[PDB]
Amino acid sequence: QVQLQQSGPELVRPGVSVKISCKGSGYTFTDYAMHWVKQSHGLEWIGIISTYSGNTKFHQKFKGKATMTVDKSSSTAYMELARLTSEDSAIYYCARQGTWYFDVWGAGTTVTVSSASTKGPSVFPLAPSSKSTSGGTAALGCLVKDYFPEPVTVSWNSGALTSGVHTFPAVLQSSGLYSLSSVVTVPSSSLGTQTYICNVNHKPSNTKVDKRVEPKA
Amino acid sequence: QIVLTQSPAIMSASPGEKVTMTCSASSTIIYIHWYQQKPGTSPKGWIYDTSKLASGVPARFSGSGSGTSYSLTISSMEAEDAATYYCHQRTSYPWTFGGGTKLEIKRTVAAPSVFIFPPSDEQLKSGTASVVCLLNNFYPREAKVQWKVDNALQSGNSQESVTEQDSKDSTYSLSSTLTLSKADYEKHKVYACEVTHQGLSSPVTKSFNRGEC
Repeated sequence: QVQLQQSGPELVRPGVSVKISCKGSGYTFTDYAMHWVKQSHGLEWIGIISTYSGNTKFHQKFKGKATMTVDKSSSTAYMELARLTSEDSAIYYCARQGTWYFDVWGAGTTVTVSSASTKGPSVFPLAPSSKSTSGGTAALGCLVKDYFPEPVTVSWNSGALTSGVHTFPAVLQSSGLYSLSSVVTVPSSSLGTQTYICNVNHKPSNTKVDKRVEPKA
Repeated sequence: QIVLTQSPAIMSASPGEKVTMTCSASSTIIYIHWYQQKPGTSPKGWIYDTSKLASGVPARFSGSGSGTSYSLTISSMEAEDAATYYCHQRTSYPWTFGGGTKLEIKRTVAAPSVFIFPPSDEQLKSGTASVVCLLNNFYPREAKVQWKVDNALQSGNSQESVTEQDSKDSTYSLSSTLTLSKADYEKHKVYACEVTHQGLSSPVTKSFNRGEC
């Protein structure tokens, strides 16, 4: 069905350059002009490219780096930012232009500008104990420590567990690496019987991890 | 480039209440448009041509204005309306968005359930010790977590993270990690996380003696 599908998280050294994709699926791609937007961390329009003609208009401030292509045969719009600085670290949205407003948006692509090498998390358990129970419900979780760059995604039991799950925003540590927490609250009676995985995916380092969170007396 | 100063930066309102939300352009524009962004998601069209409502948008919503001052209004607030709302001008180039108005659900104070997790067997093998303290399902967002190790206040070695307002109960959660070398960690006994919050008449302290399963 209708869906704008953007490239995954990118990490690029200062100075050099990066291109990101935005494939319109489920609909005639040429019928709709495609925009781009930069959520610095607040939206900021970058510009337009007509899937049909190929001409473009830009936010002044982005002339110099931002440049847009389309490949009609794959139904994919492309944006390229150049001379990359820390200012360019952000999430970049592609939003199809609808009749009356921006009507479909991509999930956005995360661009972290840094000369550093990718780094996949360590996953440590936050086991449920009496120190984590109240009213016959116990808290448990995973600690996704020391990765780079953002983002990681966490799920529980390959998506089958979703009530009671809190996945906290990542915190930047003093080392310059990220670390976040995902917890789920479950009934104390389920421990021992109903196992719990946390599934961590860090696409920039090609890291998948399942971690089983076992209780303690 | 036309600015779009939005106000208030942030506001709260409980179901049934009527909210109004401002957007000021710094030069006459034809129509101001409005987009909605909830945490985790991309923007969604909400109001176009300074009045018309996008597809799937409830009629509680309305927008008005002319010239250089526009408004958005929910007749009666509902749970699902808590979001950040951006105004937008497509009338002169470059197209620009306002700074946004963050709209949160107002509810009764609720105290945090406080939990403390020692460092895992696994992580202590790697020569580091992360102690995690969890403040689950509280309201309002203002909270204070102080770490005490053998009753010595800790400073500089902790970090915090706050979830956005829960969709079911409209509360926040918070996790804090006190990180220490295993050499430092093994030097001390009581690891405590002390929480101060409006739902508590005096601070709750949650602790564990090093090594008590």
